[PDB]
Amino acid sequence: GTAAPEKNPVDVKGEGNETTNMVITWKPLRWMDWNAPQVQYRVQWRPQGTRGPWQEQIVSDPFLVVSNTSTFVPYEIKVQAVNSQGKGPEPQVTIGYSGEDYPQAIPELEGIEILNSSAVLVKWRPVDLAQVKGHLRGYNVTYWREGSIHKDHVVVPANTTSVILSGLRPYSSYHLEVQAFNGRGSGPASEFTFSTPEG
Ligand SMILES: *[C@@H]1O[C@H](CO)[C@@H](O[C@@H]2O[C@H](CO)[C@@H](O)[C@H](O)[C@H]2NC(C)=O)[C@H](O)[C@H]1NC(C)=O
Ligand SMILES: *[C@@H]1O[C@H](CO)[C@@H](O)[C@H](O)[C@H]1NC(C)=O
Ligand SMILES: *[C@@H]1O[C@H](CO)[C@@H](O)[C@H](O)[C@H]1NC(C)=O
Ligand SMILES: *[C@@H]1O[C@H](CO)[C@@H](O)[C@H](O)[C@H]1NC(C)=O
Ligand SMILES: *[C@@H]1O[C@H](CO)[C@@H](O)[C@H](O)[C@H]1NC(C)=O
Repeated sequence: GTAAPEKNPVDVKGEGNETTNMVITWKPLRWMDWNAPQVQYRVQWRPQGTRGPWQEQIVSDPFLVVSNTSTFVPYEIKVQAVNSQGKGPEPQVTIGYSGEDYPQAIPELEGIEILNSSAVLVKWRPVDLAQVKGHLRGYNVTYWREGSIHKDHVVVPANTTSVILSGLRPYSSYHLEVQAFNGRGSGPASEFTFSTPEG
């Protein structure tokens, strides 16, 4: 009656919570697919694209911690179900990542356009993703009035590289910071100044 497992697990994912690890997880197979009273998981992984053979470990838990990784690098991951009668299908491959670090990227100014005495348009260049040290989640635009300390800020998505700042006091000097952020946190701030005209 017993046979090899019917299917391999779904929802394979690799994500670090430290720069030196990657946690591989998956949905345990439903018992009807074990074809056996126990099932284990053959986990294979390697840094993406290396001729070196796959690292491999068999576990019964639906997760595996890969340690001693470089910071935010891609890994190829295969998870095959196995039991005493044999192995599931040849598995599909998922890309996972070791853990994120703070970005090193610092946004560069494209321009600050003065719109009115109460509004400006801030434009920056898209950061280089290789310096994000993680998945780019957005930008944070911090600004405050010096005069002419309450600090305001505007969070935009990762796809967005300008923002209008409204409700500014007229004839005032403002400081402005722009930071990229990933899942770990924000990078260093590029630091700018602008003045609103009279009103
Ligand atoms: C945008 O910048 C603000 C500060 O201008 C950041 O605010 C901090 O958020 C953390 C949560 O991760 C809090 O623990 C701190 O107390 C906050 N500090 C201040 C001074 O507000 C905020 O993290 C940034 N937003 C994003 C999405 O990175
Ligand atoms: C990271 O995830 C692993 C696996 O779940 C866990 O053992 C470890 O405690 C986690 N570390 C932190 C700092 O949350
Ligand atoms: C960390 O990874 C390196 C990768 O080159 C490997 O050679 C070594 O086994 C690991 N070192 C430690 C101290 O865990
Ligand atoms: C200032 O410019 C902003 C941004 O375009 C706009 O929403 C607002 O209506 C303008 N204010 C005035 C008084 O024209
Ligand atoms: C990126 O661009 C468009 C317009 O802002 C938006 O519909 C899309 O959802 C954005 N992405 C995210 C993750 O918000």
